[PDB]
Amino acid sequence: GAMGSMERASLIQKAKLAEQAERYEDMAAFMKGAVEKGEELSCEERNLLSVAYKNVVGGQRAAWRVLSSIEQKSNEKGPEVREYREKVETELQGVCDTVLGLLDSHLIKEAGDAESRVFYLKMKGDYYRYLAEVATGDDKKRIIDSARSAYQEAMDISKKEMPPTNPIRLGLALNFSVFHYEIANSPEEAISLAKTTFDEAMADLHTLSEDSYKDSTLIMQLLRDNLTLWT
Amino acid sequence: GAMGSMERASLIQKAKLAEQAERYEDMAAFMKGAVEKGEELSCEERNLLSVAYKNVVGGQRAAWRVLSSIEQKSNEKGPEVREYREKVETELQGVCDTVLGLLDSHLIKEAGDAESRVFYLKMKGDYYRYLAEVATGDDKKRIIDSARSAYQEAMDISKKEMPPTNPIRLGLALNFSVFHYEIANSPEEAISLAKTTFDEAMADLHTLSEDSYKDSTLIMQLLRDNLTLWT
Amino acid sequence: IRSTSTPNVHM
Amino acid sequence: IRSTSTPNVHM
Ligand SMILES: *CC(=O)N1CC2(C1)CN(S(=O)(=O)c1ccc(I)cc1)CCO2
Ligand SMILES: *CC(=O)N1CC2(C1)CN(S(=O)(=O)c1ccc(I)cc1)CCO2
Ligand SMILES: [Cl-]
Ligand SMILES: [Cl-]
Ligand SMILES: [Mg+2]
Ligand SMILES: [Mg+2]
Ligand SMILES: [Mg+2]
Ligand SMILES: [Mg+2]
Ligand SMILES: [Mg+2]
Ligand SMILES: [Mg+2]
Repeated sequence: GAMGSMERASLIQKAKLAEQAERYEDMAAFMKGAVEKGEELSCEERNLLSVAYKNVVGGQRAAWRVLSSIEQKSNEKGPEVREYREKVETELQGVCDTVLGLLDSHLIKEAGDAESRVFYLKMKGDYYRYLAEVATGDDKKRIIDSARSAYQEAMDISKKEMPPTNPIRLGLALNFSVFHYEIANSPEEAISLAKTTFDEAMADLHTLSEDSYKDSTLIMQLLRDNLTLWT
Repeated sequence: GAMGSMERASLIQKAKLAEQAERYEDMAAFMKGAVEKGEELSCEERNLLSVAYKNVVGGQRAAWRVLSSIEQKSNEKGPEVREYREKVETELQGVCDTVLGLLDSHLIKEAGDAESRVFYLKMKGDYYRYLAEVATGDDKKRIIDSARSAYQEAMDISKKEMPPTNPIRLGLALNFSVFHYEIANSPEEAISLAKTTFDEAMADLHTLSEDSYKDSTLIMQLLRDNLTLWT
Repeated sequence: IRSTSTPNVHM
Repeated sequence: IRSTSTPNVHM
């Protein structure tokens, strides 16, 4: 690929510069380059990979939602809205395919620490979930199963190997709860998971880590906000 | 080009959808497609062209400034910062070359109304100015002359054919004043132009148009803010 | 309207 | 620090 001639350490360095410059497409390309070196990522490098791709797919999801809403209101006038929505949909699917490729080809392993294993499986669930937001038909049920399966395996590892305040565990549980509510039409499963996750964190609040408590406390509030929303 | 098979009206339509979706690279590509049809642009279409390209080059200028500052502070540690700054610089120059190409190949004409002629020449000045922000050496003085020349021709037409509150006239004068201060190291020329422009607008305030007065009043405040800054 | 997911917060 | 230029305001 285009990053094949660049040293791993220079790709990490440029990913951090791209983050500073808010060039998230470049940042994703640099981190895809680093992953393709075939060494493991540290916690700090997983953060760079996560931020870069989430920003890229974020803008695509927001674009797609704007276009989809114009299209549905227009289905209440030419092929232009459908054509342009399809164009943005195709690029979004391209980016989710790239991420799922990296996870399956390089990052997801039987070995590694719990943090890495849970993080990658959470990431697999999220990018299957993003495909599911725009999917229809035979492709779709395949996508929703793949997301649930990745999330459940992640949940199994997290409850066994991590404290209940761990920010990867909390973020995974937040995101599985969103899968249940927004994708799987299972509001009951969502509310149950979110409430269990909040209550168990608060019960074992003493388990907060000195280096991550601000992240844990933020996710705990987002589970509370979703519970208020789902009432 | 990639938009060659699409009808002009569909390209305009998709440019407006892209604006709504904040997809400004797509919006620029759609408007480049529309310009390449070889018909004149209306006021509304010039706005779409202007917004799309200014957003694209805007993000590139902000990126370049972040990277350039890290590089200069580092010149007080590897080639990575210089290499990545050069990469963003090359893309920025690419986009300014595309815009200057469209202006020279399609939009800038001896004929047309004053608004169109002034707008395109103002746009030529701006994109030469953006090249000048990142230029050095024999390429640079060529660039600074091309910017001043385009601005002056625009200024000549505007003072002869437009009222002094006209928002294209005011925006051109604001941008020429910035050329003088930021590019041409001529703070005197800048302050003189800005003050003359503000004072003449206020003197002939009765010339505000019902459809554009909010734009005129905004530019008048920005000339006042620059005067306060340049004291 | 939409449920909130884990944010893109730098760790 | 930097002089303000014409903004990208939709007309
Ligand atoms: C140590 C490690 O492997 N990390 C991955 C992470 C730290 C956390 N994730 S996340 O998606 O689990 C997440 C949790 C809390 C918050 I606030 C944001 C994101 C991504 C970033 O790096
Ligand atoms: C009618 C016409 O040709 N127009 C071009 C414009 C309206 C105005 N420009 S601009 O760069 O002159 C400008 C002036 C005031 C403001 I507030 C913003 C931009 C660009 C958009 O369309
Ligand atoms: Cl399209
Ligand atoms: Cl580079
Ligand atoms: Mg190496
Ligand atoms: Mg489709
Ligand atoms: Mg209930
Ligand atoms: Mg046609
Ligand atoms: Mg150079
Ligand atoms: Mg003075």
